[PDB]
Amino acid sequence: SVENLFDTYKLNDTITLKNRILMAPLTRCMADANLVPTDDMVAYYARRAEAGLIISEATIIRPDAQGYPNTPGIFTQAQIAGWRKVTDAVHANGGKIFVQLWHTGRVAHPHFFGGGDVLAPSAQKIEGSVPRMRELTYVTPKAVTVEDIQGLVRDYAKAAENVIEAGFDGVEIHGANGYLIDQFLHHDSNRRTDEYGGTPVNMSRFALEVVDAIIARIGHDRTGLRISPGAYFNMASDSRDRVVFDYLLPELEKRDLAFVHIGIFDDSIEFDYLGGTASSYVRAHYGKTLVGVGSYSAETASKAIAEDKFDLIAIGRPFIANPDYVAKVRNSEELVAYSDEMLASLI
Ligand SMILES: Cc1cc2nc3c(=O)[nH]c(=O)nc-3n(C[C@H](O)[C@H](O)[C@H](O)COP(=O)(O)O)c2cc1C
Ligand SMILES: CCCCCCCCCCCCCCCCCC
Ligand SMILES: O=Cc1ccc(O)cc1
Ligand SMILES: O=Cc1ccc(O)cc1
Ligand SMILES: O=Cc1ccc(O)cc1
Ligand SMILES: O=Cc1ccc(O)cc1
Ligand SMILES: O=Cc1ccc(O)cc1
Repeated sequence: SVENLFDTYKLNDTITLKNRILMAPLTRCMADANLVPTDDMVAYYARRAEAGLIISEATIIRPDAQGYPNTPGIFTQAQIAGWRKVTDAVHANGGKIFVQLWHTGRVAHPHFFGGGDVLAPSAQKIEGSVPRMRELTYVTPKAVTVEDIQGLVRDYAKAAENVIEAGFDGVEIHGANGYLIDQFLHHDSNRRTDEYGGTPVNMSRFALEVVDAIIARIGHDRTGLRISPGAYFNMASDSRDRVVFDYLLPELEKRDLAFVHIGIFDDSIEFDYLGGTASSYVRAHYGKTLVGVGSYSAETASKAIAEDKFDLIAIGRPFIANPDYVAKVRNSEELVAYSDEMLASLI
């Protein structure tokens, strides 16, 4: 029995979720050439409105954030209007939805933004080329200046302002999976020697400035944050990263966020540096609402939540394979297994 997945969950005084099931953020690369959400995307999200909360696909805050084709933005008026169609449709279906605010940092590619500079904490290139594209090899980033950083914080904040007009219920800040914010939090990517590098406090500074700037626009009850304390996605490991997160997590708790959400693909994986799984590490260092994710079945998620491992379950791939995931779980019906080939279709 997975009855607990259907518990009401009060995130805070502003938002109550009708169940504990989140749609995980899932990049689909289906926005139009102006990175405006399409009417097909409207229908796609609308049919998943039985989720307690949808986290949108990663949505770029400005042009030099783009690293994959046709990933939507939230920085132009047309993009805002396109997202308003999405959020209106989700709300009309009785759902709720947060936008996931993205900057890819060193994982951006200048093909998408007129040959401009890729930005990151340090001039540390990742290996390889953009997946599913022809020959877009990653480039050495420019190490951001403090002025670049001020502009990036400003643009995260402006993107958050824009979510009001776009009609989202809130923002998940994408601080995970090797992207810009996570790049400041890990030694592989952050080799800085200024006030944004070196020590846990300094390496956490960018993340906290972005969190605080966004709270100043939309409020703590509408702000969540995804983190990846375990390096796995465009990030080499470093044994010193754990103490960065040991500092960051209690600082985050002071902000009384809507949630922290783990970014991982299989949370059954143990990280030596974290003393175990990513979720168990965070749960041991953070005492507010936690969203688990990564290769959970409804059954294993339900058990984890019953065992106080985390509070809410995000479901990714099964929500692609099963638009009616929530109803099928509710009714104990067969679920289709995900395959990567399903990404070809937006259903
Ligand atoms: C096709 C695909 C795209 C994804 N896009 C994002 C993304 O936009 N933002 C993000 O934070 N995670 C992204 N993820 C990771 C998922 O949110 C999730 O953490 C992962 O799929 C594990 O959960 P699952 O086992 O339920 O699928 C993506 C995963 C997949 C498979
Ligand atoms: C878009 C569909 C599939 C996406 C590709 C996979 C992305 C996640 C895996 C990346 C690297 C994982 C290897 C983990 C190393 C460290 C584990 C302790
Ligand atoms: O470069 C950032 C940017 C922000 C808002 C826009 O409308 C266009 C670009
Ligand atoms: O470049 C195509 C590609 C597809 C799936 C992957 O997992 C990796 C790369
Ligand atoms: O963060 C989104 C938001 C939406 C409606 C509001 O009234 C305030 C904030
Ligand atoms: O596959 C695309 C992808 C984008 C953002 C993520 O965080 C993870 C995966
Ligand atoms: O939408 C494409 C698709 C591909 C393979 C499947 O098994 C199901 C759907």
